[PDB]
Amino acid sequence: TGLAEDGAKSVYERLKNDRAPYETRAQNCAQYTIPSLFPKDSDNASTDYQTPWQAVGARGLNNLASKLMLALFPMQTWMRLTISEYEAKQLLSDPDGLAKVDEGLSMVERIIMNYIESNSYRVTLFEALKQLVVAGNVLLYLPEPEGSNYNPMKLYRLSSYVVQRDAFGNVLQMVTRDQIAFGALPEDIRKAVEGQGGEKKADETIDVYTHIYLDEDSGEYLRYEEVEGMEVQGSDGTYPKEACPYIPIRMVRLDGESYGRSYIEEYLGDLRSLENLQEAIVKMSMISSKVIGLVNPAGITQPRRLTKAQTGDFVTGRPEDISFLQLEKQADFTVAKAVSDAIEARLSFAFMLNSAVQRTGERVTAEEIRYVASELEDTLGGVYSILSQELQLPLVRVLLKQLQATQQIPELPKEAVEPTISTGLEAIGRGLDKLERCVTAWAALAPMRDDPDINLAMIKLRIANAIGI
Amino acid sequence: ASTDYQTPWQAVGARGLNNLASKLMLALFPMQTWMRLTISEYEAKQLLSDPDGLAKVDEGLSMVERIIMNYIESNSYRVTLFEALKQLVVAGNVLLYLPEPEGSNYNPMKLYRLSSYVVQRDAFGNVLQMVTRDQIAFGALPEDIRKAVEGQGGEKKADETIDVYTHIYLDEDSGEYLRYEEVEGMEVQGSDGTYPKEACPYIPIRMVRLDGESYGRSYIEEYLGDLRSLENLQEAIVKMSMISSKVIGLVNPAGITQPRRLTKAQTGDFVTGRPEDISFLQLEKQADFTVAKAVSDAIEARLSFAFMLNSAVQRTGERVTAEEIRYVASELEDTLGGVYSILSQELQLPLVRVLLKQLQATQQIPELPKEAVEPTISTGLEAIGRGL
Amino acid sequence: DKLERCVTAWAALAPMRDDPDINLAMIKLRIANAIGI
Amino acid sequence: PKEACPYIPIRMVRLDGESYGRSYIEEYLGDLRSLENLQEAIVKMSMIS
Repeated sequence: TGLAEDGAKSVYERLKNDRAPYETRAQNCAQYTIPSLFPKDSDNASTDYQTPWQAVGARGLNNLASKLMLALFPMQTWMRLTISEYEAKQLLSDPDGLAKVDEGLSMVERIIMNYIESNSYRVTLFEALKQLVVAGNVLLYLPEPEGSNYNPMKLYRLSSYVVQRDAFGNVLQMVTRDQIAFGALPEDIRKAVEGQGGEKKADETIDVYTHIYLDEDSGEYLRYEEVEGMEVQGSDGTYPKEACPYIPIRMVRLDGESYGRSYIEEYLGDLRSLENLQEAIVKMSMISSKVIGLVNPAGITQPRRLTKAQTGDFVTGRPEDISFLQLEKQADFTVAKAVSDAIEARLSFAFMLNSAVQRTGERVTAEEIRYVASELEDTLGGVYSILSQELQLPLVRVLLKQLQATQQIPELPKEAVEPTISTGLEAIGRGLDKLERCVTAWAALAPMRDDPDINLAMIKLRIANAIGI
Repeated sequence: ASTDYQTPWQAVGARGLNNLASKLMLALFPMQTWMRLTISEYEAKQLLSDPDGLAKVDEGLSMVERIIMNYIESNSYRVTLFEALKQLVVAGNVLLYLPEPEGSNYNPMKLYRLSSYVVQRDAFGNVLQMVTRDQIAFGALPEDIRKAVEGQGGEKKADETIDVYTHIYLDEDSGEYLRYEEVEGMEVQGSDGTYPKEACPYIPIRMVRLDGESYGRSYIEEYLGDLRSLENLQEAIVKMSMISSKVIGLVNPAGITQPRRLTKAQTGDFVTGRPEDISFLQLEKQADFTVAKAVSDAIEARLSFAFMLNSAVQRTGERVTAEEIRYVASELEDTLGGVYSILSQELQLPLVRVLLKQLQATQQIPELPKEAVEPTISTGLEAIGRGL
Repeated sequence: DKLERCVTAWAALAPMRDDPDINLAMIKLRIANAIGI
Repeated sequence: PKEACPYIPIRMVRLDGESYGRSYIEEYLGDLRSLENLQEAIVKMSMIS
């Protein structure tokens, strides 16, 4: 039936081999930065996950994830909706349309955020964010609200799914490979496994494959989940192109690449060098630690007598004879240390660790949000923009498709019932700045109100025009 | 996907390029405002104390000001133009196309990199003809062009690469352009239309123009030679140090060491030997190391001064918005190059130019009078802020 | 926090209440809208 | 009820396909062990003196 083709498993393995290289570079990145975050396919519990010899990678990766999370999903607000595309008709002094908007959208603003708290999307998206900054891609799915019970977004790591794109980048088809134990499987898919046969112990691994793909007739997607080769009725449905329930997100896009590349990947080469050099200093020092008593046979020491002495006992011997193997590498040690420190500085400047200006006087909330913003863009990369387009705006996009539907639509009019989401700095805060500027300008207008030889009406009009009103 | 993309041995290039893109973006598309329109060419007639024409202007243009910016937010032109800006500062050219508004659904500007299109100019620089080479997968292709591929034949899997070529070119009779998109050798009815010369829907932008050059040159290109040197020198220090790291036990045979006994000892065991015999191959390059480090640091300072990284005065007390915008402006011009002006003429003013052709049409034209219904856009510092 | 921000904004509104050539109702509405209410 | 389980098993750092947790210090165990070794040598070296 079209590009459903062989079935969910086979298309999964096909695209899987093509995805393999991104997976491998995600793996190496992991070993260099932080081992336990992205594991080896074969390994289960037994794996060692040796900490890398250097810790700059781990500390910086973690700090970068934090800063990105704080600047991207701040506590106070994270989005704005403004009335659009009918502006020329009513934005011109109808205070009601704007007031209903202030009300309807404020309802929307608060609710969406409130729903967010409950479902703990903060923690879930933070972990997905760290996963994406260490590796190529992350896929997050928002399931139906299900009333009071929370439905947390689930991050599926790059190793467990697949996405295909064209040279442009459109979402052609994606296949997830989640494994859910027999018992945990929903009663419905459980019924599906049961009909094929297989009454099972709670333990059996049942694999669910979601195969969202493109329709050759309609510009829609056609989801369906299956166990093995047999399709099961997982609510086959036509989700709109603009909002896709699953959200594949790439760290740094490229032309003609159906996947993402981690940001740390760009700095992997310097990082690896640090590891090597550091390894040598740690190792070099340990060799020095061994104390290997060196004696000159020609001499009269005869170490037996020396070992025998209890403290403060005068055995025969000579000072010159007993000596200790030291390590003479001193120039080497200095060169290594200096080069390593410079490399550490570089890695650090990029990782927004050791930037050295904003740290003084840290105080969360407030408006720390504005400053930490640009600096992230300045040196991490403009990556804030890339993620912002991909995560912040879409995450809201799907929430709006669902939340508005399950609750009540306010009295807000019909031109904004399909509102246009805006995120980022334009959306950070709400504007009060223009107002405080203008009333400070008016406060500087203390001297005279019966000010002769001047026009009161117009000067106050000009002060008003200085800031948008 | 397979490509290694090795990080260059030096990171000054990456850090500075990124910071330069940021500063250029912040100064060029600030949050508070990015353009001004002032009534012009009828001024002698009414600018002389008619408070209404000015008031309608304050109103009509303020509507315009806010709307254009608002539409901009939605379509995420901030992120898209930021990436196009970085692409242009690293390379020769960038081409951005604003498609029809399509109502509520956003239509983001798409940057096409220098490798995927072509623009021809004369010695003067006029836009003669341009051809894009975008590849869109069969299924993703719009139903219309999809119909076009279907009629030639070729019912296809969603996968097939279908190539779309937009060939905007100059007319030998009219001073207009005649767009048409095609798949392979067969023209398809991609809305053949006559877009006005003043506003071209696609916008080819050059970083640093030159006489008789139909393309652009990246700004970093001017500093490529110093940059390459840094790479070479730095490579040597990184490599030199690693050679030092290897510990290669050197023993004097004439001596009585016989390393077997030394390796054997558990900690704190007195094996026979002499201190002099065991020694370690060090690296004696010290003068060399100092010369390299100093020259590299000076080169780093140069690259930095140009890249507006390590300028050292404005960093203290950073606070976004406010009027940081005025100062960061001149300094960009001062040392990056006057490039702010060049981009400003090319991107900021035209980006608005096409938005005005479209936005004013899809919405409502305010009560603003007919002498400003075709307003004259102004950008840059003259346009930064409003005047207070 | 929002409340203290808003009353500080209102305290900065000391100069004139019979402030001519301006709209009292709406400016106070905008200051109110600056912080969620 | 499934939503509230009277007992609460808690994992420090979860992983895919792992029915247990890994301590956070575990991630830094390797550097830590090295410190132990080097420090041991200084304490011991001094006592010999």
